[PDB]
Amino acid sequence: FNGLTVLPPLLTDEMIAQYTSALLAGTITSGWTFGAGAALQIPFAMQMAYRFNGIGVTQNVLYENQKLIANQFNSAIGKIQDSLSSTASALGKLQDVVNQNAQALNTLVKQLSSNFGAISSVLNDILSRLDKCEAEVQIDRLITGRLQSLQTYVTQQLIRAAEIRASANLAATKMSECVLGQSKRVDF
Amino acid sequence: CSNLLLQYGSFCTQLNRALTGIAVEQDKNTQEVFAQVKQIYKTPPIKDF
Amino acid sequence: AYTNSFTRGVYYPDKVFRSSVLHSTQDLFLPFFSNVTWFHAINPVLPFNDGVYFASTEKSNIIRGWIFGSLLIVNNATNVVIKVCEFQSEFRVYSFEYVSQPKNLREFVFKNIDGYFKIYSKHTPILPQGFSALEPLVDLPIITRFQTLLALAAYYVGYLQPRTFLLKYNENGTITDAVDCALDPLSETKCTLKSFTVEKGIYQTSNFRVQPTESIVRFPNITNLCPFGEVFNATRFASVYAWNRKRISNCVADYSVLYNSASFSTFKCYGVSPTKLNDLCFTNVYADSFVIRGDEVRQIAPGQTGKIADYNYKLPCDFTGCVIAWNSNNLNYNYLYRLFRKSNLKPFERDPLQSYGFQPGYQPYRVVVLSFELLHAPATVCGPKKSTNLVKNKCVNFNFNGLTGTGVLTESNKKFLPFQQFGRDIADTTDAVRDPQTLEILDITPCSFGGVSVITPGTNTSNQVAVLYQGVNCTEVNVFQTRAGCLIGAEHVNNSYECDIPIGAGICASYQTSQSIIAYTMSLGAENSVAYSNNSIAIPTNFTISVTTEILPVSMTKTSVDCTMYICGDSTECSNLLLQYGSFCTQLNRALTGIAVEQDKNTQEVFAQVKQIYKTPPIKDFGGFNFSQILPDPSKPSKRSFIEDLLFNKVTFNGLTVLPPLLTDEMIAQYTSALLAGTITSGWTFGAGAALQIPFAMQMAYRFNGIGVTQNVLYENQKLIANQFNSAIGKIQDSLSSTASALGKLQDVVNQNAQALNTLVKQLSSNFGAISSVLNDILSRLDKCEAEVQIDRLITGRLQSLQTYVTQQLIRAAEIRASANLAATKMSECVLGQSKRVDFCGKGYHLMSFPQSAPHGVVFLHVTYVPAQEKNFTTAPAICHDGKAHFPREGVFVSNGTHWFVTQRNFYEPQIITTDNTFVSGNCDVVIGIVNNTVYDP
Amino acid sequence: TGVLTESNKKFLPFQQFGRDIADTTDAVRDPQTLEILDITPCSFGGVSV
Amino acid sequence: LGKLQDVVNQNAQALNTLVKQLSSNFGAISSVLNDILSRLDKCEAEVQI
Ligand SMILES: C=CC1=C(C)/C(=C/c2[nH]c(/C=C3N=C(/C=C4\NC(=O)C(C)=C4C=C)C(C)=C\3CCC(=O)O)c(CCC(=O)O)c2C)NC1=O
Ligand SMILES: *[C@@H]1O[C@H](CO)[C@@H](O[C@@H]2O[C@H](CO)[C@@H](O)[C@H](O)[C@H]2NC(C)=O)[C@H](O)[C@H]1NC(C)=O
Ligand SMILES: *[C@@H]1O[C@H](CO)[C@@H](O[C@@H]2O[C@H](CO)[C@@H](O)[C@H](O)[C@H]2NC(C)=O)[C@H](O)[C@H]1NC(C)=O
Ligand SMILES: *[C@@H]1O[C@H](CO)[C@@H](O)[C@H](O)[C@H]1NC(C)=O
Ligand SMILES: *[C@@H]1O[C@H](CO)[C@@H](O)[C@H](O)[C@H]1NC(C)=O
Ligand SMILES: *[C@@H]1O[C@H](CO)[C@@H](O)[C@H](O)[C@H]1NC(C)=O
Ligand SMILES: *[C@@H]1O[C@H](CO)[C@@H](O)[C@H](O)[C@H]1NC(C)=O
Ligand SMILES: *[C@@H]1O[C@H](CO)[C@@H](O)[C@H](O)[C@H]1NC(C)=O
Ligand SMILES: *[C@@H]1O[C@H](CO)[C@@H](O)[C@H](O)[C@H]1NC(C)=O
Ligand SMILES: *[C@@H]1O[C@H](CO)[C@@H](O)[C@H](O)[C@H]1NC(C)=O
Ligand SMILES: *[C@@H]1O[C@H](CO)[C@@H](O)[C@H](O)[C@H]1NC(C)=O
Ligand SMILES: *[C@@H]1O[C@H](CO)[C@@H](O)[C@H](O)[C@H]1NC(C)=O
Ligand SMILES: *[C@@H]1O[C@H](CO)[C@@H](O)[C@H](O)[C@H]1NC(C)=O
Ligand SMILES: *[C@@H]1O[C@H](CO)[C@@H](O)[C@H](O)[C@H]1NC(C)=O
Repeated sequence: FNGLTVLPPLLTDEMIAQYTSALLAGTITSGWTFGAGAALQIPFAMQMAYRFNGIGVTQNVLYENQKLIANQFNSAIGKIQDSLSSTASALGKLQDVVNQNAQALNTLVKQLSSNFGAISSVLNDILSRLDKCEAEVQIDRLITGRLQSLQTYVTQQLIRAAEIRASANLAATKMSECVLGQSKRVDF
Repeated sequence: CSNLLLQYGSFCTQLNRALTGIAVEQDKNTQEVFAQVKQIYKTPPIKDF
Repeated sequence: AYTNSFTRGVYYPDKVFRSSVLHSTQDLFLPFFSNVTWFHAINPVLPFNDGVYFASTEKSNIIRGWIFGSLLIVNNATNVVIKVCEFQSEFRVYSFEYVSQPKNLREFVFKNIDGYFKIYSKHTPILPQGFSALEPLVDLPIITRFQTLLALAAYYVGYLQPRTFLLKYNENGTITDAVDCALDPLSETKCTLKSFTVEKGIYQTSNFRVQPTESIVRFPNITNLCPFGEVFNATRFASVYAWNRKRISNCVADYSVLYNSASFSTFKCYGVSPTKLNDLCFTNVYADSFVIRGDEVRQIAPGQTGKIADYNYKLPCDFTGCVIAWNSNNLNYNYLYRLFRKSNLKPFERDPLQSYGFQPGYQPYRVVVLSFELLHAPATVCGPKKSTNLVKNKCVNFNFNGLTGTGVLTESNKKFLPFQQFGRDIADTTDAVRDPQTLEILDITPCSFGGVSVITPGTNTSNQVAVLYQGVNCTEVNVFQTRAGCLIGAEHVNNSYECDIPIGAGICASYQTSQSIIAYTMSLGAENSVAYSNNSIAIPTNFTISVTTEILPVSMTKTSVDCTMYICGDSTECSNLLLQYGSFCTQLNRALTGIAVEQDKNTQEVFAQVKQIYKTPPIKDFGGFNFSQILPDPSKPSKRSFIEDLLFNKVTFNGLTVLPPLLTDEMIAQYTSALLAGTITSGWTFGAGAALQIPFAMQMAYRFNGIGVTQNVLYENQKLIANQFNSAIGKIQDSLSSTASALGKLQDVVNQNAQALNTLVKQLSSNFGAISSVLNDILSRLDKCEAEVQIDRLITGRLQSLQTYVTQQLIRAAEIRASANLAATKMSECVLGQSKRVDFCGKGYHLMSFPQSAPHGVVFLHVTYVPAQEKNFTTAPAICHDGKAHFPREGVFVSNGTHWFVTQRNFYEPQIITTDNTFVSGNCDVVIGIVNNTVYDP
Repeated sequence: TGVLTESNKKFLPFQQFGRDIADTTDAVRDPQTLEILDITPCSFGGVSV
Repeated sequence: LGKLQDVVNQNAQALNTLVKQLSSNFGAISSVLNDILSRLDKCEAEVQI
């Protein structure tokens, strides 16, 4: 409440979740076809055979190890829940993003408590203690430094937003290549 | 203090412009990542995969 | 009577010529569409509020009086007379004398500003709706009233008020249009954008604050007067060796009676002004009294050097207080004072001794100093101000014991321990307070504030607007509350469409049907349910060839800014002063030079991916594919393609220098022509070494084989594919010859660099606290030593503008470099080859791509394969023939109901299931879904 | 400082000087003879080796 | 190897510049803090510092 305003995101969390549900449904029911145009349905065990054929394993392997593969996948999915229901350290990349924006803001607000060489950090105190001509000097001293704090904050935010944009472009590329299709790129 | 701030020109039209650009870019980032699908597909009630 | 002022009463505000510019100025103007009083003469004694507009449509002109106040101006239709004296066919105006020289819509504007009576006028032949600027007239030297005399028709009178206007000057330099800024939200948007046209979108125009209703002065219930008589009228003052410190606390001090008293010679207040002293509350007061010589009265001040300052009484540098000295030559060898000390005294420290005499410069002076403590500890001593009754749940201007502030006071559940007087938060702001009169706790919440945004479609479509008050609850301002704030002027609709203008929190707005602005929740897309079954597949039977354009910035305008010019325009003195700041401006130049070099590197990386300059043959036989729209044509002077020209027409002296790019546009076009020729004539081979020629219809078959479609499809649908591609290429021209919005990614790059530069240049018009923004004016008005200060003030701020600009440019150049690296990767992977990466080289299965130069960018025409006509079939993972399972070698098994076929997966081409399109492994007892069918043996 | 040239700009006969986008004195009116002179800053530019 | 060498050089030039900025007055009487503290009293040295 100091001129700060946090705008809400255009896409609410429910609707991000709806997008992800749509992507999962398309991947499950149609494979990579829904990314190239109309969603063409296909049994899951078949697009899985396609995906094995795409890594150099012929498709009889899947049909002869169907139950084993399904059990392995189910166990892995179960292990993800155990990794995420006990340990909070896996989410750090996001948590830092929340923290960095907080620390940047708090600092900014705390810079309102600094004199910057003036008699006081409170503008109304200066205006109530001093005449116009003498208060002008101190208020200019405060402006020169509150403005500098804003410039510092905005430069930091621009750099951080560039980093976040790089990460978001990577995430979009992964969604396009890892979800909407399968990738031959190694360790991508 | 506003009258005194006017002596510094237009630092704070451009600061607002920068922050507004950042905010718009965030929505663009989310749009680019998640809105990669034309329609909203739904899984069938029966789950035989 | 009454009528409307249809955008009348606009005049040239100054004697400055401006042309082809939208200039914003704020002064006394007639508001647009205001109610202007009609009159019909038969006197009417009008007022002079701040300035009078005056329109008239007569020859008679019996408006023959201009009385003020005594100022009495008369304009008698032949000679102007002005008489300033105490005044009280016929001359019945009343019971310095200036004289000036001896069917129509006559317009006039009168105002009195700074002792200047300004008349502006426009005598135009025949309120008429329209626009007409008012040129000035005689400005007179010299008052709150007006008169028109009727010495024994239609005239309209407005009233100017302070308004901001956006005047539009044409090429001839005359005003053709204007915008009343504070009329409607749309005009505020026009002001913010500095334009007369607004595109569809949401624009942050201004900010909204809840103004305080009343001021609450709340001081404790104490009335005992402070004991100031007993330290001023005391009979004996202690000597300056041991200055007598008397504490004052817990009383009401009246400082005005001391200040207005004439007995005191000097009353010097440091850190406070004596007039404001009654408005303040101090935690503690110290009154230190002593007597000194008259010439040493200046030594009692912060930051002074002398025997008294260092050895007797030391004031701190940050001394908040007052010093009061009066000549007391009535009340002598009894004044001991230290003269020799082994060091300097600490501030407010009391301790070789000398005693100068006094025989009635050398005269005695009795002095006291009132050291105040404006801490945030509990206030004890205060002024005589009354304590108003408090109010709650309302934005007020509160003042608790000198703690001023603005906000709503509410009852608090916070439990204060009974020694705590106020509260704080993480921000170290006053979250709560304790009322001195009644010992209760009040929470302080700053009353509502927030930005206000204007939802508008393009002004081409309509002038309707909605207004979003961001993050407020507009019970505190049809009307519809949202999670992003609240929206007025737009109606809520339960339907859901695609987003047109984003509001936030899932809410979008659009101009739709009478037509109005509607608000709704965005619909994420058409609802579709995939008919998934564990034995059904959907095979395409046809396809489409789709050409989609991807626009990528590559570079931006190379620029270089000489600091010594921008900061110190051909000034030696300012250059010498700039040298004191070191080497800021060798490194700023280095940074900008690095950016400029990086731009050329970006273009080199993107376009110079080809060893040689390939040329297409004169004969164009590419299997029916028509590349005339993208290949260069020699008829044009610049060897550019048709699409390249369409793209090149859709994009639009202060130490600044714009360097030219190393690669001219013609040569970028030559690079792109070479890439197109190589792609057409040789395929992907020219990127891997020597260009190996191949018929186009064949490398196209290769590219189909690379997306999982066998090559007979192409040869059997050659003409259809060629026609589809040609039609798509034709549609690109229609998309680019009418709509300019497709090129936005480049246009912004051009705009951002422009706005950054203009701002920079405009920062040269700012004082930054100095007397003037013009360096030569300061150097011509002031001496060297005094001009040095102001010039340093200007440098500190012009240098800051440069640093801001260069930081912005570095960040933007990083973004542009990222985009250029992406464009180079696309050229390498989409053009020099075909990419298996999904949605990288366009949507669909990538076939190829075409580069086209664009201003500071590149355009990739991605030709992709999109399957078109799906058909349901029943399928099976395998087939049991003779107890052994057969799997498809390449493809999938399908059935039209009766027979079983094997077909490729991206195009329905059924074939008889034989032993060469299938392979056998295992027995038919482990595969789930295997079916029984015969497998033919060749 | 600059070069003074004859101007085709038409000043209305109350306008004493002119400006540009940069809010710099693009033109001027000569007090002695009532004529209009365009102001152009005389040539400057970096030198490279 | 230039792409690496520049990285070594850019970090060096940035640092040297920084250190050299300690030799500038910035309008003060001297660039050496102890000189100001030894030449001036507390209140007057406060301004220059
Ligand atoms: C009273 C003081 C007075 C004022 C302020 C005034 C303003 C004024 N009137 C003008 C035109 C003119 N002004 C008038 C007459 C009048 N216009 C009036 O405001 C009034 C009150 C009359 C008298 C009844 C006429 C007839 C013209 C010429 C219009 C034409 O071409 O027919 C002009 C343009 C002169 C030029 O450059 O050609 C000015 C500046 N004239 C005056 O006499
Ligand atoms: C595949 O689609 C194309 C069009 O996308 C079809 O070609 C059209 O055929 C009709 C007649 O059936 C003509 O009137 C159109 O002019 C054709 N269009 C083009 C662009 O040539 C084609 O017939 C479809 N193939 C199948 C097997 O249905
Ligand atoms: C490739 O397309 C262009 C148009 O995009 C064709 O040029 C047209 O040719 C016809 C004659 O067949 C003329 O009547 C038109 O005026 C031409 N239009 C333009 C814009 O030049 C060109 O003929 C096509 N190429 C082939 C080989 O058919
Ligand atoms: C005169 O102006 C006032 C203020 O806008 C308006 O309320 C009133 O209706 C107007 N009168 C007429 C006759 O239009
Ligand atoms: C005004 O501008 C137009 C532009 O077409 C020009 O022709 C004309 O000479 C100018 N002057 C006048 C008085 O119209
Ligand atoms: C006088 O002071 C007491 C002390 O708390 C307070 O309760 C009372 O309201 C005060 N009187 C007035 C008139 O303010
Ligand atoms: C001191 O006494 C004189 C006369 O007795 C009086 O006029 C003056 O107001 C007194 N000053 C103070 C501070 O009491
Ligand atoms: C807005 O005000 C209403 C009425 O005072 C209240 O019920 C609501 O909780 C407030 N906050 C909102 C709508 O977020
Ligand atoms: C929209 O839905 C809300 C749901 O509560 C309902 O109250 C309202 O009447 C609906 N409006 C229309 C126009 O259907
Ligand atoms: C396939 O069958 C489903 C349900 O039987 C139907 O919804 C879908 O439209 C069919 N596909 C085609 C191409 O007709
Ligand atoms: C399936 O295809 C075969 C061969 O083309 C044909 O003889 C048969 O009639 C078809 N059956 C159906 C139901 O389409
Ligand atoms: C799944 O396939 C098996 C055999 O292929 C079939 O018996 C079963 O009915 C199918 N699932 C459903 C839900 O029909
Ligand atoms: C397939 O053939 C085998 C052996 O001929 C038989 O045991 C089995 O029941 C058959 N299944 C179907 C679905 O016809
Ligand atoms: C005197 O003033 C007039 C007014 O314009 C001007 O024309 C003339 O040149 C001036 N005389 C001299 C000697 O400058």
